[PDB]
Amino acid sequence: PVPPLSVRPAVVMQGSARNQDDLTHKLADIVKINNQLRRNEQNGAAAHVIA
Amino acid sequence: DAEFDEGFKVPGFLFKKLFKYQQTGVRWLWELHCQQAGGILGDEMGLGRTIQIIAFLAGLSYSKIRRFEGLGPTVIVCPTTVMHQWVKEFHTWWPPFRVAILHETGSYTHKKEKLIRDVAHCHGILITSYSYIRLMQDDISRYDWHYVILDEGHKIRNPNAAVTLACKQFRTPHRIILSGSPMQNNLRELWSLFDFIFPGKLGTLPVFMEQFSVPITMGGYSNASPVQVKTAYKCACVLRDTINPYLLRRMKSDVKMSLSLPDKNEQVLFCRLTDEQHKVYQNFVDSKEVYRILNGEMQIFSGLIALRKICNHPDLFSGEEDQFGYWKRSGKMIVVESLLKIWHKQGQRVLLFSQSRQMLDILEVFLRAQKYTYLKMDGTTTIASRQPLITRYNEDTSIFVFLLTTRVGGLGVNLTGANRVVIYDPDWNPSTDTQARERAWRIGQKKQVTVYRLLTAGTIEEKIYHRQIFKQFLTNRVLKDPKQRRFFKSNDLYELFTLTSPDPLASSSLLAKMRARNHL
DNA sequence: CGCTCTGCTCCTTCTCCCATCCTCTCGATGGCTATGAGATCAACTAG
DNA sequence: CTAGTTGATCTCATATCAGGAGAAGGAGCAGAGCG
Repeated sequence: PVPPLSVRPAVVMQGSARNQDDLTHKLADIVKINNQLRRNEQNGAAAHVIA
Repeated sequence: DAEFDEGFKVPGFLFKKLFKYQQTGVRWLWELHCQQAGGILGDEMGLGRTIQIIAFLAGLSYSKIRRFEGLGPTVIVCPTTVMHQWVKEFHTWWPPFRVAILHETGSYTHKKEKLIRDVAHCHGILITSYSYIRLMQDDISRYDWHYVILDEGHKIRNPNAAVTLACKQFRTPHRIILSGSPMQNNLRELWSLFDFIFPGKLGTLPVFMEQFSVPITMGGYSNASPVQVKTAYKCACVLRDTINPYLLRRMKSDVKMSLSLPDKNEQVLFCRLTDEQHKVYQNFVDSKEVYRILNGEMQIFSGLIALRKICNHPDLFSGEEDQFGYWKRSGKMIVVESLLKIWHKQGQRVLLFSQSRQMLDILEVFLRAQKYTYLKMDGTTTIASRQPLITRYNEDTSIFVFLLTTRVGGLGVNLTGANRVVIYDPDWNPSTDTQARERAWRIGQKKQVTVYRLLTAGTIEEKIYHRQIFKQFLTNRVLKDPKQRRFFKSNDLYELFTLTSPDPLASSSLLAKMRARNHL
């Protein structure tokens, strides 16, 4: 379960740079590796790579 | 008539029109039909893969082989350019079949599903495109097709594309691929093609990679240990043996004496980057963006696009008589000017290809700037105007040069009218430029043709050239012969951002064969 | 007479917790993740 | 009606040290039935 935006608000700094929450960065890592694992299982990858 | 094993009689007049190799093909296709297996017609383009299908299906219908009384409803999936070409071909080489086109152009002018039903009931030959296959996997895969020919079937080379899955939803065993190059980048493409034609032969995709792609690839690298070279050699031979029955690949050397093609040439020209071109390239390689890409902070593709553009023309930045797309601003355009000058003086028809589409526009405005009468043909040119454009260019010699994007420019069009071919822009895919250059040197090309590959020395394009060479060697190692020489020129790393301009078997035959393979 | 099934010890992980509230300053970090060709389709635009 | 044009809009392709306390598990082992 990925929480809503209220639990991880993207606070705007003095300028326009929108800083993301720690939860959002972590979910970014999770989605990155999840997509990476999904393609590695779908396409050519070694068993140790998938592991 | 000509007669084969069980009941296959193909009409004699039709047979006599064929060549010896095309006759072999027809026999091969029928043997597959007997096995109920599929195959890849990997004949080199211009040999006429389509003619063989016409003959075989004609013979099958005529023989009335016994669910189906001869030839049932069948679907042809071919690239959008060539649909009417196939219709024309069926119509001439065998009028009796009904060949319905499934397209916006089409000829039906009602709902399409009615047409699908009509063909599936009256047993026609439904031609369609890969898109309409992707978009009506539901409708189309409800009608017990008898044959599922895919022309230029390499488009199914991605096992996960939607079109691939849609094509692999068809149920009949009589699946055929007509693909001049059934392997273009790596064997994953091969597995995909075999999994359409013959779903189990090469195993699952993971297992295929594990067992074949990894070893065969590792044997190509320059630094590979000899042990690994020999594992690659073994695996490559196993693969050829596995795929031998189901791939009929006649190159244009085992038929040349029996077919009499003209001379072919493959010159390469290492173009030199002009001053402004050099400056923009030298700056952008030194730019922070390239440095960040080297650090892996974002996608590499952006950098590669930028570099290719720079080498292709300074269209990163535009600089009277210095308007956008000015020839003198970029060296390759200077070379093209000289070549088209000499060739126009030779009264010769040229065929200029470009991987890009907007660059095809800059080439177009150039050819306006010159007095060269051209005809341009890319993805934006209407499909209905496509085959008539090809026919027009082939019928008269008034049209001198023929701008082409390689993606529609390749893929089954016949362009025998042109004589000289120049590949202006490299690709990461060797097959693209190969089919491009092969548009001319086909059956019916009654005049000599030479191929010029224009390349920028020391820039990205040379490294892309190295990529497509390494790919070509990998394809050769598994299609033409596994004794390929190792690609020693480069280590093929991410240092391609630099500018370095010039200046019964009786169980002893078996065991002997086994010992041979396992000695490697 | 060896096999089991306790159940005691001892260690060893292993986890958790560490007053309230309030004021100020100061330093760091605060990113996109790209491109283009071809095909469909539906909107107009002209004929 | 019919080509032609034009946006979207999709798909596909390209690359490599001054903590402490308590609770849970495991291991070793004495010993007691017991078959």
